[PDB]
Amino acid sequence: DPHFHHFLLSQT
Amino acid sequence: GSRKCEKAGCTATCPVCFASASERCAKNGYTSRWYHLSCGEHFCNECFDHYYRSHKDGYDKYTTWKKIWTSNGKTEPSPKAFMADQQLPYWVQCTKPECRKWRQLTKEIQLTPQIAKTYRCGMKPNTAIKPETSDHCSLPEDLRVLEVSNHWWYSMLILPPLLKDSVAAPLLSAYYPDCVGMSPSCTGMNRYFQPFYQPNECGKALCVRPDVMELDELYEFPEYSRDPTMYLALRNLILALWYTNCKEALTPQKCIPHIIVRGLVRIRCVQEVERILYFMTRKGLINTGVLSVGADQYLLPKDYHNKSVIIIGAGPAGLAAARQLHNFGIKVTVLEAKDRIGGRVWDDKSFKGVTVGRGAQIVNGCINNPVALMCEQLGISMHKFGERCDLIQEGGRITDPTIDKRMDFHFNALLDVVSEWRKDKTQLQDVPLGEKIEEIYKAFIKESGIQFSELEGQVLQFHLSNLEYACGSNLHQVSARSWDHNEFFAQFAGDHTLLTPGYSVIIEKLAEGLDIQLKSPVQCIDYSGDEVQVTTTDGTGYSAQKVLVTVPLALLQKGAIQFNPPLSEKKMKAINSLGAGIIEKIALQFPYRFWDSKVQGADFFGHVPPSASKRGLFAVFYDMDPQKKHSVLMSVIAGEAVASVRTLDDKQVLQQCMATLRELFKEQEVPDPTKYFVTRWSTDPWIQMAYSFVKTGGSGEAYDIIAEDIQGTVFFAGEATNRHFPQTVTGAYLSGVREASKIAAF
Amino acid sequence: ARTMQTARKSTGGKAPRKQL
Ligand SMILES: Cc1cc2nc3c(=O)[nH]c(=O)nc-3n(C[C@H](O)[C@H](O)[C@H](O)COP(=O)(O)OP(=O)(O)OC[C@H]3O[C@@H](n4cnc5c(N)ncnc54)[C@H](O)[C@@H]3O)c2cc1C
Ligand SMILES: [Zn+2]
Ligand SMILES: [Zn+2]
Ligand SMILES: [Zn+2]
Repeated sequence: DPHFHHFLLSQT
Repeated sequence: GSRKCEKAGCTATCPVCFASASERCAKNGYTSRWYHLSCGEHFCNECFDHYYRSHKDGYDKYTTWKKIWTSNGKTEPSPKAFMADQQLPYWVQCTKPECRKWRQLTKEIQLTPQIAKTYRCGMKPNTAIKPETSDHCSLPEDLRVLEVSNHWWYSMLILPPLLKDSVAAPLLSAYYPDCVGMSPSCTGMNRYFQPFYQPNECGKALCVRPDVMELDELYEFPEYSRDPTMYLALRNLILALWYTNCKEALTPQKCIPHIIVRGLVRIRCVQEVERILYFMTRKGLINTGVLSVGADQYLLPKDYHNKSVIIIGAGPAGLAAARQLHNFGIKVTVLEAKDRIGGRVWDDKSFKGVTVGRGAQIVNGCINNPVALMCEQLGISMHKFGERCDLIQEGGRITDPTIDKRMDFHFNALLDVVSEWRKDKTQLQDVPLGEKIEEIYKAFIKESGIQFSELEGQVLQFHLSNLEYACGSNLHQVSARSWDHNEFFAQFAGDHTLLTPGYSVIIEKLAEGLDIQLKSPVQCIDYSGDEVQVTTTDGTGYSAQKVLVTVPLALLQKGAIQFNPPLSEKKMKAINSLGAGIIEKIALQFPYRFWDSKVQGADFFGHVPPSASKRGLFAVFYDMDPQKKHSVLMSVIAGEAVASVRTLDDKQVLQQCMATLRELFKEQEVPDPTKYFVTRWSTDPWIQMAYSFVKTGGSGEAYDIIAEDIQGTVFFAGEATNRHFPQTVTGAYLSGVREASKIAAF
Repeated sequence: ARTMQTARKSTGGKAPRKQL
């Protein structure tokens, strides 16, 4: 669920 | 009778009991069963019984603990769990730099932060006997210590470690402690720091789940995806300590006394905390903001240091990446077109007792906002905006509540149906937001025909204009489909504030000590060779292994920088699908505060527009002194009105603003302004814009496409590369932090 | 974007609120 993810820890 | 561990694969050839509880303890001998905690830690069946059996002397201790455990934790209470929580001896590391050996503390000594901080080999309590002359640091280290750093040691640890007295605990009481790597038998931070998600919470920006690993955490530590407990606990502990003291570099030395858990696993915990720290550092979660180092104490291991980057543009994105990379130990040069740093941050300090931004000055949502963190680090206060914004008509009359409430209802209902209409539409079917709103509004008066008064129409115009301010564009150019695309992602929660000292204070501190070349517009970037060659407009050459471009969207659109090889047609299509929005500001100093009577403390007031075409001409006025002593108003020019203003000189713009203010305050004389500015961002050659928005036919995906690095060599940051957080200083800063992490890894 | 608004924030048109 991409709404919640931390911006800096979802850069794959 | 057995000398063999119950556990297949255990490397212990000689099991010893660590418990030594029962009078009949097997010690290093024979027992019906050896219970396996880890490869270095077992206990005998006699000590098992001591605690587990009703007739035995430890049953009272066990059941007392067991009840506490059962009403706090989610995990089944076991003699093993008990042993690991309560009986396993503590291991601590020697503080001497030349020694650093791990030692087991005797069974009854409880480890504390103070002991960990100061421990030395063979440290005993106070004694009257003269100490033996021996050297305890030369004593051989227990062979079991070596084994802990082997990948397989952890795979044979039965129960994950559970931290005691974790600084993160107070923030996590809503969760089962054992589920976040904390011991169920346990137990003044800036209100903008809310690093942990809470049950039933809505999405908010820069928030981590304390019980779930993020995607990049899974990627970097795949060995913890099946058992995330230890990682979670340490990461949570690291975030708790950073926010507890964001004015210092958080180091393994300062994390260690805060890791308190029994057994050899503590060795493993302190080994890992180091790697998790550097990861969190590289990623921009900690040891970040305006922290400086300064002068030779870099934030990432030397392994990262041998690499060089050129950053183009010294706005917030450029300086954020430059600050990070410099702090990492990486070599950084920045090239800036203009004769100053800051880009769209540019503060006027010449007003009496107040700082006024010609560009950015508001923080939109301070919770977990890196701007809020940076204010903490600098000891800067921010003024939280109050809610009240009265809609004042020309001339003087404050719009009545029922009229105000009614038209607010109707404006938002039009947006509801825009949202309903777009639901199954493709890019090719997109229409301008302004056109779509008009379409629904017309069919609304038709279908119901509920004529609005002229004033009701104008109040509606105020809301339309407020959207043009937000987008930096006339509504006829903004995408109905995509205008608010970013809200798909969790946004910054909580207060909007006025940054009273101005963003330039942050800009200046970020730049402090960096190599920044001013009046150096880049004209060409060649990434055809072994490293990149960058050439300024006067022919000066610079070279580095990596290049980061952070120039404004409008400049990418103009193609002012030649890329060799050229950018992909896909990148260019993204680049041209986004709008380069614009607003301008006027600021005005007066002899005294003439609005105080009617405005009554409100941070701003609204201006009901006389007609649609003028709706963007000073829709809102901002009172630039929170203390309410000085007299400075700021206002904004937006939408169709910015075009109406580009051929007007400053005096004319000023006359129109004064005409407006005099209409708004017709029930009195308003003094002439004694000082002022009018901005011209639109025609500033190296900027040419205020902030991006999505044009009709466009997609939020354009942000990601522009952000795409090229061959791990050419990188992109800037507000128009941040899909979650477009437009803002915070989004630009975060895009720079994002890129510095990508650049440091490559 | 809507997130730029401070005074008089619009509210209509928002996706259903997402919870944990
Ligand atoms: C009037 C106005 C009001 C604003 N209000 C707010 C607000 O209240 N809140 C908010 O968060 N944001 C606000 N902003 C938005 C904001 O300031 C930007 O989003 C932010 O500054 C963007 O940072 P950046 O690093 O991406 O780009 P920039 O700040 O534009 O920095 C870019 C730098 O690149 C340089 N450049 C261009 N070409 C070259 C080249 N060839 N070589 C070298 N350098 C080059 C530029 O000169 C510039 O210094 C406002 C902006 C404007 C204009
Ligand atoms: Zn025993
Ligand atoms: Zn074993
Ligand atoms: Zn020692």
